[PDB]
Amino acid sequence: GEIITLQAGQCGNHVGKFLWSQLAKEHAIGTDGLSQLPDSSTERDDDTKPFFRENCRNKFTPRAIMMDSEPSVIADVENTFRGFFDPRNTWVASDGASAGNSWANGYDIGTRNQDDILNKIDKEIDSTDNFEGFQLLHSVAGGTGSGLGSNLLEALCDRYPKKILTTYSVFPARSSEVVVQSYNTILALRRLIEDSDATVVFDNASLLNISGKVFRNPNIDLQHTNQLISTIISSVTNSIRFPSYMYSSMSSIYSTLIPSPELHFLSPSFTPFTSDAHKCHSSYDVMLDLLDPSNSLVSTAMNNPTYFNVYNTIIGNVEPRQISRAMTKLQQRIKFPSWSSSAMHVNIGRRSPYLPLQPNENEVSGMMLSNMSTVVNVFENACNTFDKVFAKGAFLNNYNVGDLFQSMQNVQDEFAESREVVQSLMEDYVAAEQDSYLDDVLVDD
Amino acid sequence: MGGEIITLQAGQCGNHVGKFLWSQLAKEHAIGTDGLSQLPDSSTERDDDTKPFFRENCRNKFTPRAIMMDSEPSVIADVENTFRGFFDPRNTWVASDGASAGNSWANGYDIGTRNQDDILNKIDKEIDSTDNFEGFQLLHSVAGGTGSGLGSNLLEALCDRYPKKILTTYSVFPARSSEVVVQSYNTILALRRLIEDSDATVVFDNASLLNISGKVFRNPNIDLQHTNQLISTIISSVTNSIRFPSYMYSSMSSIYSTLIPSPELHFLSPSFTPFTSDYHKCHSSYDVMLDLLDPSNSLVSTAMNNPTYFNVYNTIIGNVEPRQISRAMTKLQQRIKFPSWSSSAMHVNIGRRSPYLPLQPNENEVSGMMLSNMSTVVNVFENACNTFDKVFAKGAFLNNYNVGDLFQSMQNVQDEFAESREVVQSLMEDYVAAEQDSYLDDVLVDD
Amino acid sequence: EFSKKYHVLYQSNSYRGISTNFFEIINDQYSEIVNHTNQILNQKFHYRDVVFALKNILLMGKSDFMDALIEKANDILATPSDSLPNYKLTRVLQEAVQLSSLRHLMNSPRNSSVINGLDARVLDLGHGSVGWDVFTLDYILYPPLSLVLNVNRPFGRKEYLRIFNFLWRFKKNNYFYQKEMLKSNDIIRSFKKIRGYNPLIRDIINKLSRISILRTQFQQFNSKMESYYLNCIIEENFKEMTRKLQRTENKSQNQFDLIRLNNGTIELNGILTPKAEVLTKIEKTLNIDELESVHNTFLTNILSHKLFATNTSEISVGDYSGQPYPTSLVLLLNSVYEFVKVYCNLNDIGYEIFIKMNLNDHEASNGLLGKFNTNLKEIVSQYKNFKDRLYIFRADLKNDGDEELFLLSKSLR
Amino acid sequence: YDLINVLKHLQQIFLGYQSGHNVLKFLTKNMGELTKHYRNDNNANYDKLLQNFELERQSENPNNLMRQLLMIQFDTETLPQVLSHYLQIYPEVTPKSAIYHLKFDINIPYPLNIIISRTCMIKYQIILRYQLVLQYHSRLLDETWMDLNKTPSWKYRGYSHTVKRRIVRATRVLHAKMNHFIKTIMEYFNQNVIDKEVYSLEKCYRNPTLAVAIQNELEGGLTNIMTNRCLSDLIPLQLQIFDIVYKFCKFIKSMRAKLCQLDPVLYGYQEDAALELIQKLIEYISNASSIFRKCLINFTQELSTEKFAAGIERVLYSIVPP
Ligand SMILES: Nc1nc2c(ncn2[C@@H]2O[C@H](COP(=O)(O)OP(=O)(O)OP(=O)(O)O)[C@@H](O)[C@H]2O)c(=O)[nH]1
Ligand SMILES: Nc1nc2c(ncn2[C@@H]2O[C@H](COP(=O)(O)OP(=O)(O)OP(=O)(O)O)[C@@H](O)[C@H]2O)c(=O)[nH]1
Repeated sequence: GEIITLQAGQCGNHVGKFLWSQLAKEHAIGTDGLSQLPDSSTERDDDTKPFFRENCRNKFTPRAIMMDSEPSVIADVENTFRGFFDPRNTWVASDGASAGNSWANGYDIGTRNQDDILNKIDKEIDSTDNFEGFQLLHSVAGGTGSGLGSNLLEALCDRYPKKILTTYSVFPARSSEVVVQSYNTILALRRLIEDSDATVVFDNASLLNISGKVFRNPNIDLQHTNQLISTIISSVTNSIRFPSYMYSSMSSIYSTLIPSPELHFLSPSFTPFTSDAHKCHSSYDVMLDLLDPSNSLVSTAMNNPTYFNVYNTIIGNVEPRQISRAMTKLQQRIKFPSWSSSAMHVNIGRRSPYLPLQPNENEVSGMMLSNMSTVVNVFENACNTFDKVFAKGAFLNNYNVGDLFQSMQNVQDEFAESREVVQSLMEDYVAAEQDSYLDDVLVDD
Repeated sequence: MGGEIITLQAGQCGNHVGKFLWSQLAKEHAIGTDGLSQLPDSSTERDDDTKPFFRENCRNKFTPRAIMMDSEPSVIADVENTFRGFFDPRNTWVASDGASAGNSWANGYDIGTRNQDDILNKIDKEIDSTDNFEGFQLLHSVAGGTGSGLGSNLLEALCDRYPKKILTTYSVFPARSSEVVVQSYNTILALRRLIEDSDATVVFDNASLLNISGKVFRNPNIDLQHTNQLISTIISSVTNSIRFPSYMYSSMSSIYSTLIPSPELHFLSPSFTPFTSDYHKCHSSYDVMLDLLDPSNSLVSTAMNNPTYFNVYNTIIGNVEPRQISRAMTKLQQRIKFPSWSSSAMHVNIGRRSPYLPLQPNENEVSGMMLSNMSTVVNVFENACNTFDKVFAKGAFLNNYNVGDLFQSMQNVQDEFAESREVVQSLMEDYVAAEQDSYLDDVLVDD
Repeated sequence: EFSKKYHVLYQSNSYRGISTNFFEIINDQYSEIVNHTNQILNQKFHYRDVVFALKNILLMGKSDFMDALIEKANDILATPSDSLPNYKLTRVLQEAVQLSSLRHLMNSPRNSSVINGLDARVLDLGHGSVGWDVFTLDYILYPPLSLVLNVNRPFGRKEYLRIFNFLWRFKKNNYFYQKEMLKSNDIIRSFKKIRGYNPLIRDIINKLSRISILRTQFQQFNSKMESYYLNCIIEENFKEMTRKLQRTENKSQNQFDLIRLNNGTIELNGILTPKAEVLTKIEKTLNIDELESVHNTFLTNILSHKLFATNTSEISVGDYSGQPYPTSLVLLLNSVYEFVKVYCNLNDIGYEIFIKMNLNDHEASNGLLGKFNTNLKEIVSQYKNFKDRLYIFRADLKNDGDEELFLLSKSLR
Repeated sequence: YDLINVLKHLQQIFLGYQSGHNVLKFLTKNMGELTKHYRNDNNANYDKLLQNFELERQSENPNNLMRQLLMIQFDTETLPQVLSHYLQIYPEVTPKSAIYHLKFDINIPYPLNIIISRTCMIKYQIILRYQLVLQYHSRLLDETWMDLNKTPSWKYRGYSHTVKRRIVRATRVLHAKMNHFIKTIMEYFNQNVIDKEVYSLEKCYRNPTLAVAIQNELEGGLTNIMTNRCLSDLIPLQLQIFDIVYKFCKFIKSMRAKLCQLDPVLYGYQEDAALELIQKLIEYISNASSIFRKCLINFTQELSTEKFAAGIERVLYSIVPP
């Protein structure tokens, strides 16, 4: 159907910048929204509509709604693509300067302008007929990202209860702001566990690691890291934009990937990629490297990373018998829990017909979204920091805004509830790993 | 049912709107600033009718069917300098009694009542110079001195003097509370006549006017000479189905039989989408129809807390197919809130873009207008009352409202003010009462 | 010149028999003569302009002319007799084309012949018939146009005539509604009386306002059906025909002429031509029979539309009424006219009450309120029947199946 | 004639090639009718289906002559009974869902009916009917996952900590197994048979030499598809699983409203009728799980003992138990 991107925060809008540059490259849209294709033909091989709007000028408008607290980043984006985005979707409301990188700042910016933001969302949905869901691009460390995305999730879990809420959350590597960062992380993770329908999780540590071990620039410029998130989102939605026989909706992807609305944190993996030592990595090699812990975008490196669901997306000249040999190897290799099935779903996707095969890029490239038992290890840093600082040395003087402001007791209660739901998520992941998950379900019959 | 329309311009703001309206009508018919058709004699095929709003003298020159009247001759004189020889200086009238002794309603109504002979003679002179006459187009600016007084005496005279013709004032309303006392006084005083005598009237708000002008004009130097632009745009789009006849709505009488259900609910609310008739972003006609319901596009105080639309009338201009119009109306019939006692619906009218306008690049195929008869129009009137009553109970400025009046007494003038206020109260009563489905049960069940 | 040219052309091939280059010359001659006959029809005999001045008279694509006409003809039509002058109607037409946008045609240097073809004819309904229902407009075409443009030919279906009558219904309703609206606005605005009047006057004002609202409901439904017709049937099929007539003006490449059958089975018409395949190394206009087929296709498409198809067994009937849609709609229009009659009587007797109580203040002839209340009961009963019939027609359309009919029904509600 | 483009459009219509989104759109706009009545009921008013289709075709590309010529039809014979006229299968062993009777066809215009014969058109039509059945059950399981993760009645944490397992957890586990099976069957088919034959045909018209060679490649591709095991031998068990998944989606659409009467969220009220409902659901869910496991072991055994690609081994890897 239709998928409206929702970018909330500085990290969210950086992801949006690189993601829309990519999606415009793939469909030959350029930086202004004008098709770089000669109008001599009226037949297209792709479906831009799930992510782009068509006006009477035959210009493509990305169905996105950019959010921020400092208009600087959104202005940077809209100036990089002059005339591409429709400014009637950009929203900051300029409700003063944010009083710190606090989750409460963003949450209150949302609670005070829910009217405006939901009017913008309603207007952008009004430009569609078959609407499917949202893409919420946002980090979990910052204040704007965490809080505004939390409020967006709370508003869209009920304001549009029949749509798929997808979050592509970049989590932080351990930084000097560890206290407020972990607090925002758990506060937003409350909503990511409670409201989002599917949450792709990116760990900034492994992102920076891979970005350094690929880019020629030794200093890891976080904007360069952004390209990996962009590539992952592009690969996920590639089965929808350039359609094939199987997966024409994120519903199918996630139904393949998500067993229950308690295990919906997906761990992306990708190999290879070169950006602005080839070895040609034949499709069998790609499907095998997909399981190499050195390629995951969340640091697991564990000896027992129990995979619940797997879904690989192979792009390019793919030889299905190579895929089948690789699936034999993996079904021998991958550790699946003894209570569920051992199916690895391979969607042999298409490369963008308008995107020429770039020199030193591989003939085949693959992406894996897996539902492992160890994506919670992204959350251990935050949970440890929260449980060893919130106990005595609370930083809750910043999070007193809006209704949370009314009492420090309020902030304490919300932090406690968020930690409780995060603990619930971790209990779910550690439980669904055991064979006893289905004992009292099918054996006790 | 059909005929010509005299345009009476009264007061400074009325005459400014008139200047811009005539510049517009000239643009949409290639009439030029002097009444000389800019159309070459090689193309003798006209698909329009300038005859309703222009008198075609045998000299191949169009005089606009207007009677510019005022008390301060400078503004009408400036208009005549801009339109050199366009208007007939035999239509102008200033009464040459000096500058108005104040900016109040009394001065206007008194200069009107002292020269009723001159005024009705001008209007009879303009009517005998035609055959089929239908109504008037008064540009008002209700809350001014000249505006209020001239419009009030005009309505008094033409309610019974031409008692078959559809009179319609186009009243502009101010936004600020600085001089709110005298201005709200004039507003209530003239609303007495905009409710008592007129057969129709459109309203605009200087607040929403300033807002939308600041939006569309890339100039923080917003002058009221850039809001009369939008006023003229609304008048032009209203009369488009007269200046370019088409299938359905020939004249004013028809569009009002569509718009104004009963003589009490006769104040109308405009709404217009991005437009080029002034000094692009692109959309479809479906986008136009959806944006016609934007609070930031309506020109009157919206306060759209679930407003009640009693009669909506769209006017779509350009390259538009009834398919997208039908789909847009399918969307908006489950979106606009229509009172349940009505089984009628929204009146859409597809209009012809002026062939003499510059050929628009298809980036801006369509433009549109919406007139609405909605209960929330009275919010421009409540601000006038909530000042008039409180400053009138204290008798503020009640001395400037006795100029030439037959009631030189303070008491009877206060009584006239309270009577006009009771008329406005009746207006708001009927507006809020029509919302009750039992409005028609006065006849439907009371047999 | 053309005959000499092509006689030389053929005589220069008379020795090759009926060869393939004989067919080449045939194709060249066909193109040339068809192009020239179209150009002559348009530029010399105003074909396109007579098509337009047909859509703008008998199809009423120009409302100013019809309103002016019906005004000037109020004095004659409203005489419910066949003993009309029938020659004052000439001047009625002259002054109508004078007082409309068609005075740019009657005063045109070259197109005056287009407007000199417009004439009216009266039907035959018997004695006591009303000049409003006998009266019809027409267009008098002589050759060459009379060969290409199908009009009310003395033995055809006179489709232009029946269309003009069906829309004359709407136009009569519009005229009477606007006249009565002005009369009623006069009546209501004349109540600038001191509220110290007897409460009967305030009751009159409220009753008249509610009657005005019901009359407005009537007129909105009327104008709505009129707009639907003249925008989705007349204008739609006319835009289709005009697109056909200028087909060589680089239209969308819908070259695939499909044949569709009543059993749903479809197929291409004839052979699929190759995409301009070339191995070796000029408009495509329409001829006379093709132009007449285009005009007859336009008129049929208009009369084949579901809200026009009557008097056959091929009609699908609207459930919840069991009738053909046009029968329902013409019943609605007749009820509308009966309503305007009773409502004009009500406005007249209201003027009577007002002027009698202004002559003698509640002091004489107060018995008018009996007739007033009887007419009130009558008009409210007729409004009730009206709303019933509207619900019937909406149920008819909503259960037909065609998307446009469903949307019209929904818009009618 | 651009026969490459005509074959591309025919593969987009009947094979699903690079046209999955069009099939998904067709299903979403027509999800209710293709399951109605389990048949054409007294010549049911399935003309609305044709009207929807013509409405969509009105918005189709005009230069696509094949979709302009595509005629949606309702054949009075189910897909298995149609397959029984060519292959060694067995018919139903009652009306059966309307998509099983849905079909398509094109009156290929001359001369394009010289190469694209009526035999390859019948093959295209049967292949499209099968693909529509598969994509239809996949859309069923998609919207079932949607109702299982968007209805708070199912996300609710509670249910006595016993009812939650034996009802919701067993439901989600069986639904996950059904989804994996259906999606894996569709993956195997599409990218190991359909894709293989599309690629072979594409190889054929890379500088061909004979029109009969192109006809032979086309018909051989469609025969490799129609004689493929999952289209010619596993048909009865696929039908069984399809009935099971449709019954389970019915069960889910019913529980969507009939489950709000179990936990305190129902605010007789948690009376013994609620526990009777609970036990009935436990029994029906165990019934579904049992019949599915039985038919799935049947499927695995028919897979292993037959003979050929390794896509079969992928199907095994998907459905075999620990
Ligand atoms: N990949 C990527 N990550 C970013 C980017 N900007 C910030 N981050 C990450 O997000 C964390 C902080 O979140 P921010 O996006 O800066 O949001 P914020 O801290 O609330 O700042 P404001 O949005 O201006 O209020 C940092 O620790 C970064 O690791 C970016 O542009 N790209
Ligand atoms: N559109 C427009 N409106 C104006 C303009 N000037 C004043 N107005 C409005 O008109 C109102 C005043 O009415 P006027 O028509 O000027 O009559 P007046 O107040 O007696 O002023 P004088 O003509 O000088 O006697 C103000 O409240 C303004 O809202 C103008 O230049 N353009």
